[PDB]
Amino acid sequence: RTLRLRKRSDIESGLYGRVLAREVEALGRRLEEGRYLSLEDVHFLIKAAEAGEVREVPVRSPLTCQTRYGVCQKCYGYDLSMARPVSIGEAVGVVAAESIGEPGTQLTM
Amino acid sequence: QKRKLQVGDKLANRHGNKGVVAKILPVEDMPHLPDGTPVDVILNPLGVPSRMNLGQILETHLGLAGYFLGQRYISPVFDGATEPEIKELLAEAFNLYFGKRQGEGFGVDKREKEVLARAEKLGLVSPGKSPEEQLKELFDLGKVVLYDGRTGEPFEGPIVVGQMFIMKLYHMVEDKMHARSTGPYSLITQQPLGGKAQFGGQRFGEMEVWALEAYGAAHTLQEMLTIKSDDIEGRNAAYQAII
Amino acid sequence: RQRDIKDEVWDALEEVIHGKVVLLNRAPTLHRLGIQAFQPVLVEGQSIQLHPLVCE
Amino acid sequence: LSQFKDETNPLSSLRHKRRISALGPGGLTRERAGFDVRDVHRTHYGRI
Amino acid sequence: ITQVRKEKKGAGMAFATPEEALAAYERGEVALNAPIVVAGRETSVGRLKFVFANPDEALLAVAHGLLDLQDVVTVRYLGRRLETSPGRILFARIVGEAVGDEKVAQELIQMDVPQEKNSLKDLVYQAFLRLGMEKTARLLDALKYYGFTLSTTSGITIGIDDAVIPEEKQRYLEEADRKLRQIEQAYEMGFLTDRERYDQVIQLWTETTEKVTQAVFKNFEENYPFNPLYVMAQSGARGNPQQIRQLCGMRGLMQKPSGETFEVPVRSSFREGLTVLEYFIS
Amino acid sequence: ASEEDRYTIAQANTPLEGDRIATDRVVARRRGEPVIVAPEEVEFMDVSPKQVFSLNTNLIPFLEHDDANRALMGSNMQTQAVPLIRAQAPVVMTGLE
Amino acid sequence: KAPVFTATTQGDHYGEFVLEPLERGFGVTLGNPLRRILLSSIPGTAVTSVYIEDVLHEFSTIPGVKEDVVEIILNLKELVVRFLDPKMASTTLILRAEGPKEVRAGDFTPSADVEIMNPDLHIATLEEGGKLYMEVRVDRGVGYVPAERHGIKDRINAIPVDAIFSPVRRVAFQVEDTRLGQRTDLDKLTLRIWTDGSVTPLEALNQAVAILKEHLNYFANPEASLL
Amino acid sequence: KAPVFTATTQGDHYGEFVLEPLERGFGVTLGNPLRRILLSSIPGTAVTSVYIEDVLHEFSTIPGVKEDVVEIILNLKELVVRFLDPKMASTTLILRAEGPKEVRAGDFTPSADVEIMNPDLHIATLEEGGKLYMEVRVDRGVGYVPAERHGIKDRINAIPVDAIFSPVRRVAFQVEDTRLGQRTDLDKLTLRIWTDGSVTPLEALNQAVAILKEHLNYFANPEASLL
Amino acid sequence: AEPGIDKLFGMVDSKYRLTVVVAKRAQQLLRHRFKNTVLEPEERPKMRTLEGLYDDPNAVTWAMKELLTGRLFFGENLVPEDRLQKEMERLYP
Amino acid sequence: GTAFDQRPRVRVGQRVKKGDLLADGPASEEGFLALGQNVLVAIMPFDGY
RNA sequence: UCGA
Ligand SMILES: [Zn+2]
Repeated sequence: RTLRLRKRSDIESGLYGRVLAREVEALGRRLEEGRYLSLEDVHFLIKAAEAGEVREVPVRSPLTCQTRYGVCQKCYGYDLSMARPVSIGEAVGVVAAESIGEPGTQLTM
Repeated sequence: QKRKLQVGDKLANRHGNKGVVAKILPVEDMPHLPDGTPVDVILNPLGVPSRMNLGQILETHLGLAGYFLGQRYISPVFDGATEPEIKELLAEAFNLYFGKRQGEGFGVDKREKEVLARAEKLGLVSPGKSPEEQLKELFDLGKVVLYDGRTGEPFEGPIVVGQMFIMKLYHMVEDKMHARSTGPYSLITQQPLGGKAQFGGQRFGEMEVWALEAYGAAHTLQEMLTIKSDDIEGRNAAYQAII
Repeated sequence: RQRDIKDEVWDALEEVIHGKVVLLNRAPTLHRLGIQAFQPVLVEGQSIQLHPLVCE
Repeated sequence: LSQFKDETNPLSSLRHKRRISALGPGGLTRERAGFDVRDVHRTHYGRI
Repeated sequence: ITQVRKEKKGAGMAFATPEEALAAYERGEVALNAPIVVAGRETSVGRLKFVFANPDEALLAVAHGLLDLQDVVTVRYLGRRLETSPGRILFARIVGEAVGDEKVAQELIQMDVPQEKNSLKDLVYQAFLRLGMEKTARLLDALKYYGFTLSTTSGITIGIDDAVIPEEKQRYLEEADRKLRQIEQAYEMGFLTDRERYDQVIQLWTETTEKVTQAVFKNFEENYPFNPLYVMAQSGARGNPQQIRQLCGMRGLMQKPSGETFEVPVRSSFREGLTVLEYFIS
Repeated sequence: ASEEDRYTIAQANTPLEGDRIATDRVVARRRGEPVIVAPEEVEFMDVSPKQVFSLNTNLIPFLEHDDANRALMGSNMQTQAVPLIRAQAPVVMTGLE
Repeated sequence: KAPVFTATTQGDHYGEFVLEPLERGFGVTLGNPLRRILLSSIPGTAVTSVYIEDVLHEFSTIPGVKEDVVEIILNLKELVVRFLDPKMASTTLILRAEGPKEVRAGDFTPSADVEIMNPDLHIATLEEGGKLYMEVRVDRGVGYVPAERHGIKDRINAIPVDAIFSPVRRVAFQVEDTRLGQRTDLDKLTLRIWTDGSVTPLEALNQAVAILKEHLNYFANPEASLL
Repeated sequence: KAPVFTATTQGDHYGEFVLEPLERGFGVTLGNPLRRILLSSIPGTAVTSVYIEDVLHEFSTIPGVKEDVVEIILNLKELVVRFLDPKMASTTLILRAEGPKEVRAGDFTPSADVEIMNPDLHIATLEEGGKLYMEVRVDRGVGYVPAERHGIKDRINAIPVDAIFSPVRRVAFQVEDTRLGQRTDLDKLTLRIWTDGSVTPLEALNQAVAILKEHLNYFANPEASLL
Repeated sequence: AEPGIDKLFGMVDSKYRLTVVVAKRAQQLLRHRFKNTVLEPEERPKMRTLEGLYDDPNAVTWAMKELLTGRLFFGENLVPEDRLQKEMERLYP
Repeated sequence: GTAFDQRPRVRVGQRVKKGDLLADGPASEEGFLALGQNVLVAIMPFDGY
């Protein structure tokens, strides 16, 4: 019943290469919207939340994307493998597909 | 045809450890012993703890003490050699080995002194005992002093060695290896053939296609599904082009 | 005709080799990294060499 | 139940002749198999 | 090679002056890597005996055969007084030489503790992040060549005595036997019925398996930290904990093909050898 | 098999001495259920542990030290074997050859 | 100091060498390179070429002969022969064994510039009335070249065999401490040379040392450059 | 067949030499000997113990100087000199500086034919009124000799110092299999060598190779002990 | 990796845009037998050869350094395809 | 395609008992299955090969 | 049916 924090790897998978939906005020360092995220950013959010400054994390997600027959960069994130903002004309459907596809062999346990 | 074992061929033991031949090393360079007899394989100790097979280890130890003796070893399944037995075999073979160098006008090698000293740090050989007894213990553990056939210097620590049984597996690179530039095509659809003796190219799976798209190589994919495979004038005009 | 691979060929294919590179795939193809691309380097043998790290 | 002999070595044909398959005409088929089908029964022991 | 070698032989005695401790080092009353005390500030015999003004000096002194590849010594190395192991300095060095400058290189790496899987990973990320693609690639390849040849020099191998079952096995396991005698004498006393006896037994073998596993790892750390199997699976080279348990330890109870787990302990490890029974159940 | 489920069957690894039972507690089972027994209830035994495996699997020395997976692999690989001109039988074998 | 050098041979077969004293750690640097080139670049024979009036190929079993052809070949590369001349590149040998008499390297037809180092080498156990004619070209070269990488072409069937030249059986060097010099912990290097008799241990060490010093002083005028 | 030798060097610091190509296995054959002989030989700076006014122990701090005694010792080790005349195998350099002075390898008061090839080195910093005098002992020879081995004490309070001999820092040759035309068996062997400025990399190399052909020519006279 | 990559990717927004660029330009280099290009003798991507050391025939590498300088120009709807392609096959054979 | 061969292991003549092996097999060493060889083996990470 |  004690509310804890999602352990490192979780949020690392959650907020990495994200795009800020709205402005953020915590710990004196202001995070404007549209700014992408890195390990520095994410760990900073970690610490900030550890200070009880912030809990919710508004971000633009593929679900929230109104791009039709596709998606956008602001709704997506980095390119992961390239660590840089996702390039236009990207395979993201297939990306996703393979990304969760390879693990298919290793959950027997 | 006489087929000598080539580079890349499948080989494995009775204890279930596979592999392929990687770059056979010249007789010159090789981790030999004070008798100057180099080893024949030098297999990496990784697949052992992950795949959990100790039988090859014990087999190699019995082969260690046994090579010196040459006598055979019948170890029926679940009933056979045990740690004390093989231990005595080790002590035996070593007694006669240290004997081999003692009467032939030799003694403890300085490099061996070094290896024994470094091993004495982690308690690998019981301290307070002379290097002779220490090499008795070490050799008993399954490992002895090896010298890099390249540098000539020993190795930081002991290396388990011995006689062990292996096998030359059916799959042979001289067979499995195949390639084709431009061959025949299927009658129904102009798609190239497959198989080896049929002289045909590999197929690009659905998942292959997907991955190719994931990279975002549009042309590579297009050429793959068209020019490179069955395309009407595509393959022909291709051969034309590169020619 | 005639396996006469004498230096006329062995070193010309070389002149075409440099620059453009080829691809290698290990089935199953799961991650896209299951298909990568490498600079061709001709080596004596019937086997295939590849960088130990990407093998994973 | 009838196929190319295993001549890869003597022990090959030996073992092969000593192998048993639940597949074929009037056994089960690939499409139908469970856990208990390919499993090892308690009393298996010195038999298979 | 990045491992910090430390010995318990010296016992860490109390010396008012360095010279006393030195004489003691010669006489064998202390170990080279042993954390002894000098004046009011403790230190290793090596940190005193071996003092280097720069990496290349230490490289010569070591590779010449006067010092082991891993010991506690003192060096400057980019303008600071630090006490570490030759393989550490080597690490930072190779990083720098691979990337082209050792400043930022050494800056983002741990200069204290041995480098295993995850640490390396972090460094790779920091590399492709702060540096760029080609740089990171050349870096990785340097790790390939250097690393491979390092493990080659090591000659770390695997043998029967390279994993030894802790002495705690006999004790704790036969204790579990006595406990089983308790539970069994209960089952006929009416205190415990059948099912709950099965449960008490199942948790008995649970906690037994854990006691002996803990014993395995603790024994490998307290005594033989350079143990090849241990080190191997530890640094993330090859292995997992359960593997090490079954290989040296108690393999633990098995599961019936029906899915209800067995009530009978397998005990003996892979090296101990398993009886026909255990092997079949497994 | 049906008849095997009936009696109490010991193991080949039983405490064999002087053609008699040595230690009180002895390996045994019914239907495949491991149970410790006594010098009395002893009924049947095993000829040899060899019967608990196949041909190739029995050609592996110290097999009790190898996990089932790699053992399996070892066996079917013994099937995958090819002839050798200079071939040399294992200097350590199970004596079954 | 003075590098006292004592050179022990025994026959053309087994011999060792000891040099003491020497600088600390040098013994490695001496011992290994020697051994390295000592096991490789040393010329030898182990034949190449073989012909028999009775055979199709390397297989077909010759009547009156226990072992098949390729087994008689198992006995070929294990045969060591030295020439009494340095200048004889190639050669030829003739062999005849009739009746129920066995075959060995000594059973050959002796000639000029040829000596066998193992007449006791077993070839084939010839049964009752086995008649066989044989001939072999034993040439000399460097290193080891398999039969598949070199051709012959004598007559109706000319079948190559592996060439293991490398007359040195094996080389083992050991670095010990010597009392023979001014300071402490010096290197007395003992190089153990095992030869088959095509070359005595002494002269083996000689030629090895030759290629050694030569390829050593191979560093000539270089070409410098700077960024 | 034609072992082309190329050496690309920069300054008295770095040099890299390749013999491309070379026979298989030979590329690894010359690597370690040249390695150890380069680092275990080829004499140089070799700076031993130095007496220091007011400084007794190697520990007790020195007033008027920023760095403590040991730091200065490090700075001393780093320095490199050379004897112009082979006659002088031993010298004692001295320095005395007071007040707020910048103390460097240049400030060092000169000597006989001894020359300092390292003009700028930061030895120490002197605060206001800081008094310092030191006389350092310098010699020749090879390898490495820690404060344990040499018991050098010139004056009363002089403190033994680790001596840097061999001009080279590290070598650790990099050999790789190369390809020219056919026959992948070639050797590309390359060397990365460092120098402290005493001898240019090419010099150190050639000196080493001299040591090499010398010790190689140690084999002439046999002594026959055959058992 | 391929020399001068990070900057390349650093130019075009789309990771794929670069590919289009490289493709088209390189193909154009193969069209005219390398007399188009903005690379001078020192910048000529020479490939090492035992026979004799010549310019690397591969169009890709050439394109690499070509953009690496930045002397080129890349953009969508740059000029009508007509006069664009007509004056390219004119200047050079 | 695996070769089948039988090597006579008996001399020109001698007297044998019943069951004694007069000839080998595709892999048979003196009445024992010979798959591979027992050759010297070392265990260590050699140049990562 | 057997490799991976
Ligand atoms: Zn969007």
